[PDB]
Amino acid sequence: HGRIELIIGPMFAGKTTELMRRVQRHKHAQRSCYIIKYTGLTANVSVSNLHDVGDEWRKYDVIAVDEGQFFPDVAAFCSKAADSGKVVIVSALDADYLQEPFEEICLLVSRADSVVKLSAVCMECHNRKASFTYRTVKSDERKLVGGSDMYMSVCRSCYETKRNM
Amino acid sequence: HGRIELIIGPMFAGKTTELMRRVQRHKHAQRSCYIIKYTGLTANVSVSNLHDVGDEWRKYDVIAVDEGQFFPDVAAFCSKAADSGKVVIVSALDADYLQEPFEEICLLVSRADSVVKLSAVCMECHNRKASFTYRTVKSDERKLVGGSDMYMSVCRSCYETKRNM
Amino acid sequence: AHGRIELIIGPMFAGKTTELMRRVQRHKHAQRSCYIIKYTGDTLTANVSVSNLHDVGDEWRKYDVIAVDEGQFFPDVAAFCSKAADSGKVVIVSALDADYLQEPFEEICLLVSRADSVVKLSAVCMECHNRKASFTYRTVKSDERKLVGGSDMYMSVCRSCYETKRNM
Amino acid sequence: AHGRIELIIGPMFAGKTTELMRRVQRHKHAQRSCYIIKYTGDTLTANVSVSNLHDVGDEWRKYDVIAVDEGQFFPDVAAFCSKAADSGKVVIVSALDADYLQEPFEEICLLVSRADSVVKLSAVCMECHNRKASFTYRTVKSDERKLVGGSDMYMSVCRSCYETKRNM
Ligand SMILES: CC1CN([C@H]2C[C@H](O)[C@@H](COP(=O)(O)O)O2)C(=O)NC1=O
Ligand SMILES: CC1CN([C@H]2C[C@H](O)[C@@H](COP(=O)(O)O)O2)C(=O)NC1=O
Ligand SMILES: CC1CN([C@H]2C[C@H](O)[C@@H](COP(=O)(O)O)O2)C(=O)NC1=O
Ligand SMILES: CC1CN([C@H]2C[C@H](O)[C@@H](COP(=O)(O)O)O2)C(=O)NC1=O
Ligand SMILES: [Mg+2]
Ligand SMILES: [Mg+2]
Ligand SMILES: [Zn+2]
Ligand SMILES: [Zn+2]
Ligand SMILES: [Zn+2]
Ligand SMILES: [Zn+2]
Repeated sequence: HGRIELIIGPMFAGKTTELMRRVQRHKHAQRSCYIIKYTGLTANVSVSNLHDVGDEWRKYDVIAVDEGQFFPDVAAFCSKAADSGKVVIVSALDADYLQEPFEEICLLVSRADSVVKLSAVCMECHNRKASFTYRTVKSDERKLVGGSDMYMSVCRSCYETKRNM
Repeated sequence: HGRIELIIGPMFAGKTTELMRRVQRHKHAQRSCYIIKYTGLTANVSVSNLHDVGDEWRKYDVIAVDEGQFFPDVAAFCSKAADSGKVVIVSALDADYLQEPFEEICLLVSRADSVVKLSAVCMECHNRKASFTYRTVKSDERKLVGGSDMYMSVCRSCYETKRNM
Repeated sequence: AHGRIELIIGPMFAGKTTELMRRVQRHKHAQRSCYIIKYTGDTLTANVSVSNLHDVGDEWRKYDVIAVDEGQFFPDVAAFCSKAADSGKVVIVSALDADYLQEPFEEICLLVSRADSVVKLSAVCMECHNRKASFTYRTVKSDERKLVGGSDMYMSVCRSCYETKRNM
Repeated sequence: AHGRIELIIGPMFAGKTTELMRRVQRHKHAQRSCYIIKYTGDTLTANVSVSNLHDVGDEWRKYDVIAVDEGQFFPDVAAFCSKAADSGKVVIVSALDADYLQEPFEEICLLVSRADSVVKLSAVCMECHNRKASFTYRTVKSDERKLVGGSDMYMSVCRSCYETKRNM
């Protein structure tokens, strides 16, 4: 019946586009899809906790979760949904800007049927595949919502190089 | 320097979405991308022959070709571009509605650095992964432009079942 | 029931046969019966060496999973695979997609269109040692399309090394 | 120069060690020097069996490519891999991501965040023989987290078989 599919990788890797590619496939076969997004045949919702969705998710064949790393209870939610027979698809960062794991996404790795880690292109050297997200502005807040203004995806050596200067 | 990446699979598998996912990645690293589409940092063109693009493609780092199976000279074009150092990305059907290969895309398989075959979800049984495109209207024209009105993506056994009734 | 065709392609030295046997082993842990077909001129589950698939007869019907190694040597491979997958077998094929001139094996091209799954593996360039390799370069002088051998006669190369070497 | 960490995860019987050796062999065809590290309690390129990575010393610096099998047994694996990849090695690790209770090996979770590449393989469900399997079920009674063994003590299962069996 149910499964969990997980899409990880650094920023700018196209994780959300891949999540939607998959949702679309299911829609062409007349499956009902429920898309959950974060905020500080089809359906959408922006929420800050998966609790706040209630039981609405049970009306759907496929549940998609975007920015899974911002939801504190995401692993338990996905397991509950997959145990009820849903196809659960999650896009998330695996690593924060210090290359430290989001603990909840780690738990999802252990529970997932499928895991794909996408890469980006290094925004520093423009020559290599990038697996890390470097924060270009000086906060020590773990969560800090932003775009290419505040983050770059970089290859391993550019991450190091920048970490010096 | 150059490569060729090929994305294949039946209709409704999200090949064009994957092609664009990849283009977008390159754009975030400030690479210039040139997108070619068929008709009967960025740039677009609809054309019916790759000849009609001329040498415009040389101004770009990345060349993307959508619906590669409609272009008669696509293999030679891609090889020329990759030999000049371009990253060439092609989305195409590998098989026609009779499960017979597009000969030019076969040639691209042999020349590609990378090949991915995406699947769809079976639009007949809604239960299995689909690798074939079944034409639901009665032409014997190989080329016949259309959507879900005239085609379904199906699994192997649904393809057979329908081929009877 | 649910037959399928899985195809593994790529140049020589890419590990295609290893990937094939990885997949077989998975099935074997679940007690699936697996039959492995190799090519006769080529130099423990149920195994046979044949020079065409017709010489296997109907023996393949006794198995859940049929694995075909060096598929490019068999002239009737597409039809065999389709017949087996229509009978409900999982059919797994390892094959070169391209010959040493980068021209396709036509029968494998047919298989691409019939496959549920296609993976193209790469090797590491054996000329420059720096890039992924997608082509096989023949290092001995023969114009015979078929010429069985190993790293004594072939090497896998990246796109620019293939060109460079072709000038010599 | 261009170091990286490649991680192969999935449950038991998924072929992770075979995939690791597939990758090593590719590198070896391009004459890269490859070093293979196995776990000591565990039951030909340069090979060593150790119970932690610190006991390899600096021997790993003599190779282009470092392969670590059963990474979940090594307590210092993330740091070792990062140090090696920062020195320019290609580091390839095979490991269970989850234990028999479906709880993560924390050190492997760290590696996911540090890896350039992560692949999670599946097995075939050894209970129902019909579905892909992502979990390892321990078939003997031990509450020790670490318990070395094979199909004598474990089987890989799909999500519903894991549940079903857990009731017994
Ligand atoms: C690396 C990051 C990213 N972020 C943010 C930046 C973006 O708003 C978001 C990433 O979007 P993504 O999952 O890649 O579509 O998470 C953090 O809050 N903390 C970190 O350490
Ligand atoms: C299976 C097909 C499809 N087509 C068409 C239908 C669509 O216009 C197009 C597929 O779009 P795609 O590459 O999957 O984005 O090709 C044919 O002309 N002949 C065939 O035999
Ligand atoms: C590239 C090749 C390889 N071969 C042979 C050499 C080997 O015997 C066999 C290996 O292919 P494999 O990668 O094992 O499936 O194919 C040819 O006969 N003609 C060619 O053009
Ligand atoms: C699931 C396991 C497996 N193991 C052991 C059993 C095997 O010796 C080893 C195999 O893992 P592999 O798939 O080879 O990397 O890991 C545990 O010690 N604890 C568990 O919870
Ligand atoms: Mg082989
Ligand atoms: Mg192993
Ligand atoms: Zn870089
Ligand atoms: Zn179907
Ligand atoms: Zn080379
Ligand atoms: Zn099962």
